[PDB]
Amino acid sequence: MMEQVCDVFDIYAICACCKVESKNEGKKNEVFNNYTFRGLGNKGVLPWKCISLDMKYFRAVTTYVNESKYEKLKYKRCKYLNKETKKLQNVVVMGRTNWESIPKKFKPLSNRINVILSRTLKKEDFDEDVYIINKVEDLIVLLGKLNYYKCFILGGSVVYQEFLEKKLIKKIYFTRINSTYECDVFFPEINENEYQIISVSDVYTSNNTTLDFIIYKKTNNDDEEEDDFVYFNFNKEKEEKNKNSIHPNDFQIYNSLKYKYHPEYQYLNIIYDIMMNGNKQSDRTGVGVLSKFGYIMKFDLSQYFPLLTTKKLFLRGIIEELLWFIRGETNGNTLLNKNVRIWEANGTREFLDNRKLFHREVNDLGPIYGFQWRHFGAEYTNMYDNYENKGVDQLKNIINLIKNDPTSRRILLCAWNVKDLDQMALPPCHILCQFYVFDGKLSCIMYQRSCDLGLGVPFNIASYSIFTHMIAQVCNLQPAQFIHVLGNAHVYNNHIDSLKIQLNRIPYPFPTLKLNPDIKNIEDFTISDFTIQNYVHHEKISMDM
Amino acid sequence: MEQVCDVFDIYAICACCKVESKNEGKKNEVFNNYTFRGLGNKGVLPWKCISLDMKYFRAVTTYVNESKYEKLKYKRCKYLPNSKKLQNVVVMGRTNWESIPKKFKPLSNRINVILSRTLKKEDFDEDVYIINKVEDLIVLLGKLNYYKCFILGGSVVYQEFLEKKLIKKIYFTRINSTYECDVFFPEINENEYQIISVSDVYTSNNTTLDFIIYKKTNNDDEEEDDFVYFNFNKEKEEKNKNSIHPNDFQIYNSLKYKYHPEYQYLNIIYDIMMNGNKQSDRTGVGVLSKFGYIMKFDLSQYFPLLTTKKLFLRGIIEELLWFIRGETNGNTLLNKNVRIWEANGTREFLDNRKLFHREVNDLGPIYGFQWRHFGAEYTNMYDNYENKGVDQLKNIINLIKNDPTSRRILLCAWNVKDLDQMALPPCHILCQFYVFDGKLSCIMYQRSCDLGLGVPFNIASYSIFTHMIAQVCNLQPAQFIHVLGNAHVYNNHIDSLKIQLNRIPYPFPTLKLNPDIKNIEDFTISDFTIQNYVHHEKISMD
Ligand SMILES: NC(=O)C1=CN([C@@H]2O[C@H](COP(=O)(O)OP(=O)(O)OC[C@H]3O[C@@H](n4cnc5c(N)ncnc54)[C@H](OP(=O)(O)O)[C@@H]3O)[C@@H](O)[C@H]2O)C=CC1
Ligand SMILES: NC(=O)C1=CN([C@@H]2O[C@H](COP(=O)(O)OP(=O)(O)OC[C@H]3O[C@@H](n4cnc5c(N)ncnc54)[C@H](OP(=O)(O)O)[C@@H]3O)[C@@H](O)[C@H]2O)C=CC1
Ligand SMILES: COc1ccc(OC)c(CNc2ccc3nc(N)nc(N)c3c2Cl)c1
Ligand SMILES: COc1ccc(OC)c(CNc2ccc3nc(N)nc(N)c3c2Cl)c1
Ligand SMILES: O=c1ccn([C@H]2C[C@H](O)[C@@H](COP(=O)(O)O)O2)c(=O)[nH]1
Ligand SMILES: O=c1ccn([C@H]2C[C@H](O)[C@@H](COP(=O)(O)O)O2)c(=O)[nH]1
Repeated sequence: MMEQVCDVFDIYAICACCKVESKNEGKKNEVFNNYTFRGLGNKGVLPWKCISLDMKYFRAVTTYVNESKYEKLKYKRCKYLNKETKKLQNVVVMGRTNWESIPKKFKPLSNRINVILSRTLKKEDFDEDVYIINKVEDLIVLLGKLNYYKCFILGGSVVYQEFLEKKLIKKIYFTRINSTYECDVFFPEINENEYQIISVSDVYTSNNTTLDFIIYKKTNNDDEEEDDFVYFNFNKEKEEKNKNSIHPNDFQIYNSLKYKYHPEYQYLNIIYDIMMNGNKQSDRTGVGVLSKFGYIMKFDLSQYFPLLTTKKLFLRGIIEELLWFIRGETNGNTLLNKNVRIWEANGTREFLDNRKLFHREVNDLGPIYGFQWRHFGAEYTNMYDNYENKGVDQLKNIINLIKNDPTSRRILLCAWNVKDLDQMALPPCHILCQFYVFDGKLSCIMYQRSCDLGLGVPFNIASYSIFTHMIAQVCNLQPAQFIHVLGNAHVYNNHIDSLKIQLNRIPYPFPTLKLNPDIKNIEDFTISDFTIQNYVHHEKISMDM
Repeated sequence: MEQVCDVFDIYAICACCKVESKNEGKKNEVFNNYTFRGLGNKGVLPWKCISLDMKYFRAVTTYVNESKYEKLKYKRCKYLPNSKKLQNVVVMGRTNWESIPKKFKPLSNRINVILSRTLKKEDFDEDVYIINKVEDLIVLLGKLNYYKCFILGGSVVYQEFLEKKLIKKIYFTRINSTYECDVFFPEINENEYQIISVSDVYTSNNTTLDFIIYKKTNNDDEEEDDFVYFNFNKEKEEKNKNSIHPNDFQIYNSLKYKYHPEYQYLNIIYDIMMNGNKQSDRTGVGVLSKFGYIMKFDLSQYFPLLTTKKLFLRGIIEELLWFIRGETNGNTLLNKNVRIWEANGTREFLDNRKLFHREVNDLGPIYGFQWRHFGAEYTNMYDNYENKGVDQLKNIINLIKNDPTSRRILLCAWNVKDLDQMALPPCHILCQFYVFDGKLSCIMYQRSCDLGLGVPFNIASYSIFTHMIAQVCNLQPAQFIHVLGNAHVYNNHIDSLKIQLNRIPYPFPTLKLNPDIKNIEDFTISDFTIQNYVHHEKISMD
């Protein structure tokens, strides 16, 4: 009915939060909620030294104005005050402490109307072109007399709190710094019943830390080439002809989001597309699946490590497997003895017998990945044989091509050995890896013939990202893009419920990957040379239930 | 100041097909936008029925956006109760009116109007208006409540409405098939009207077609700023890359909507020219390259034979039949005058590959061999490999017929053990097939792609191959998915591609296979026919 202050005057809040230094309740499996990011400052200044990307975003946002949109805002505000009818600027409001924490050479903030809240100080105490007020109410009166686009609360713990309590914030531009720092001041705890995240930005790395930008929003407790657009969609099928019996509320949150730019959405959007338009098919098992054919995902390893955050994932296993491949092993016992059971089910007497591998020893997986990577072509005997210098050593070959013929368009690693397929516990899901080198950067494409979106893919994305880092390092290059190509992409029916829950979880800024820098050979890597940092994630999910 | 067509929104909507050359003039045919002009024949439409165009016709003429009518009203009277429903005015010639079935008459949800000098208002409804001449229309439009005015016209109506510069936009449907006609839509003056949009290509009632738009040449709010914010770190541009001038792509960038499938190919080229990386190559020519692209063609709606330049197919079909037989002898192709593999079989090239003991044109264990004898020991192109190695081609055909849901239906030409013995490693790594509801789809991964010369043929080769497999499996072709690894453009092709990107695609042709061929091994060069292939003139990339 009657407009609210924050809407007429367009008062927004903008901030940057990191992870507080809670000693620990045990870094041993800690819960993560949005409240995880709340570190505002320490000892009167910022907890972190410098994060230029946040500064850049901060300046970009608080200074942008759209001239052509002001006229409409003028009417809004005047009409509200019952009032009939320099370059346009935004207004920034900051508490005294916050103001004093900013280096002289930056004050007053350029191209913005600075406003300062304070009691202890008055106009006489400032030499700068700045407005002083001692009552939040005073700011409202002021906005009514100024010509401005939008009003941002640059904050201060105190300032943020009262503005949220007085419910004067329309939106919260929140920067999530994904690293921990000592802090003495914190951002208020946002009430999800008052505010809900509506947009999540891409993830980036700046000054040794990943970070992203999300937007909280207050919740209710030419024109011709536009008609032509409508025309071209004249054949788009109607509604109630989508493909499956998926309910609306099933993805309430997921669809509430305006901008889903976080990389994890490349994966999540595929899960969604399959659930909405997938094809009903039976499979090698009997569970049945929803499937689509042909997808592609790209991850910028230079800005982050794509370890899904909408659910917990462990990497010790997939790393041991990767190391296991590199060694050219095919002995399933080697993994089991490290308590990794990725290949256990495919090495049992039963499994092997079903594959007509009657004379194969339990856990003797046959000429799979490892063997094909180091000995493609060699006649396979048993997992205990010495295959030294037999078969093509593909791994060695691609690492040499990356080093001495980087522009080669023949740097491929193929595990699909048509001749040995049958002798394998099962044909490889990851067919090949093609490498690309430019300006000292390594990118990698991996084609997957079969993809289990629910359980497999999340691990696959991680595996080949780590492998890219590995190949890149021993080749003296920086990892670039990991492009994942899916062939038969399917979601198992007994997974549909967990994934519905997953698509309604908002992603956290990705973590990072650190390899021991001393390892100069693809072969000398060991489990302790790998370290995942700042992995903020949602609660673990059991797909099968 | 003001121009009538801008105030009253007078548009033209039509559908034209191709007209018989009338057996006169037998040379190598040339095409142009005027190729599509057939309007009608014997008071009726040149064709039996094309429901899709019908659906487009109705949808366009009946569409109305009431929330935008006010602005129009403002503009109209500022120039100059009774309809709970705002509608559009459709002006049609007498003949055209008569030719319309009675059951549909007084075009539902459209303020009907007729041009005639014989029809007397009396014998007509109060609704169905009628006029004495062109100029009289403007008057009725000023005294009415309508959204937009569409000229369903007739050859005469169209002609005049154009000479009198009254048309703003033309919604032209391009019917890609030939019929006999007696009346034809006037030739559009490129200096006055130009295409700004091209739609996706479709197949309706046994013919392909697309929708294009001609434009008269002139010669909420909060998540909006949020969008801008999210671009704060946008490549901080304003610095040209790869030295590619603005106007080099005037026509290409002038288009608003490019939904034609061909743009999937054209856009990749554009992307490589604007952002490709400069690299040297095993040829010393240099290229611009990017890594990882994907294209998708709905084989059920058209055959993706590029139209922005002429492409011949006899060669690539022979190469395909050559693969299916499992041959590795380049002489077979050269004797049919298909020189696709000629350079790869010369003494020099073979010697450069360190294949000093290989006969000229003996390409080694390439595609053919790998498809029917993977794993067999390659000796020479004349040896008998009958039943040696794995016959993958046969296995996937069986997998498609007896285990359609299998996720192991792949044909792989990249045999790591035999790579060095090949005149050269396969560019087309593999093919994966997918089956659902009696439809067949194919994904082909290409490790190296010469966007300028090779990709165009590549797209066609595997599209045809998908058709071939589907048929011998009693399935209908669906999608052909092309995954590009290293995608590059040769520097000496750039100027040619600059010319190409500025050409506007024609609706795609169609591929017809001899229905009698029931086994992959039984196809012959005559079992393939490309129909209705309208294309631009040839271009020599070099
Ligand atoms: N990471 C981020 O994005 C941000 C971090 N910060 C950090 O926060 C810390 C500062 O926060 P904090 O200590 O809470 O200080 P604030 O910046 O909130 O300043 C509090 C002071 O502002 C004044 N004030 C607040 N409300 C009113 C009012 N209604 N009327 C009159 N005066 C008012 C008073 O000044 P007086 O004493 O004169 O009466 C008050 O003591 C710093 O370390 C700074 O670096 C700040 C902004 C953003
Ligand atoms: N493919 C397509 O999109 C279309 C195809 N067609 C086809 O075209 C053929 C009909 O075309 P065509 O012969 O041009 O017929 P039209 O439908 O244009 O009708 C022409 C008649 O309209 C009247 N007329 C024309 N100009 C004027 C004017 N200035 N003032 C008053 N009346 C005027 C005359 O009627 P009068 O005799 O009373 O003076 C005239 O003979 C048919 O076969 C039809 O199927 C028609 C429309 C679209
Ligand atoms: C030019 O402005 C400055 C220069 C240096 C600074 O460090 C002490 C500061 C501190 N303020 C500062 C720094 C970063 C910020 N980042 C965000 N996302 N939001 C803020 N609201 C904000 C603020 Cl207030 C500002
Ligand atoms: C329901 O309306 C109709 C049913 C059948 C018709 O032709 C016999 C017609 C009239 N002819 C007709 C048919 C198709 C058309 N299609 C387009 N893109 N533009 C036209 N201007 C047009 C026209 Cl005039 C209308
Ligand atoms: O790293 C892996 C390993 C396996 N799978 C899945 C794919 C299939 O769901 C199943 C193997 O069945 P086939 O595709 O081979 O039929 O395992 C993955 O998604 N990722
Ligand atoms: O059907 C074909 C055959 C070849 N090529 C191109 C790709 C490369 O430009 C060149 C092969 O050289 P390498 O990439 O292998 O170096 O031939 C195509 O684009 N399409």
